[PDB]
Amino acid sequence: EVHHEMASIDTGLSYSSTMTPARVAAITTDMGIHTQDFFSVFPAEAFGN
Amino acid sequence: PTIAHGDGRRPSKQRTFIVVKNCHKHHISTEMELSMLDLEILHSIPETP
Repeated sequence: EVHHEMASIDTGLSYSSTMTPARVAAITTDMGIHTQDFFSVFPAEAFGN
Repeated sequence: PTIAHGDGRRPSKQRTFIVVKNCHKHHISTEMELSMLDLEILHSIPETP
């Protein structure tokens, strides 16, 4: 087992690196018509009869 | 190769695959019908033009 420790120091006084969305390669989930089942996510509560 | 993980999520084990590749042995076969009355003058020796 070979460990390799590495230390990174920031020599700039502020931000120096930038992220951006460039192109949507995919939309993973669909924007479809689902619903959170509240009888599954709040399973303890129920009506009287 | 694999990237050595930096975090302790899982140990970054080595990876080697033992893959077996089966070959494609093909058989090609034509025919060439050749008439025996040419074979008869193949076997005979000629003397006249």
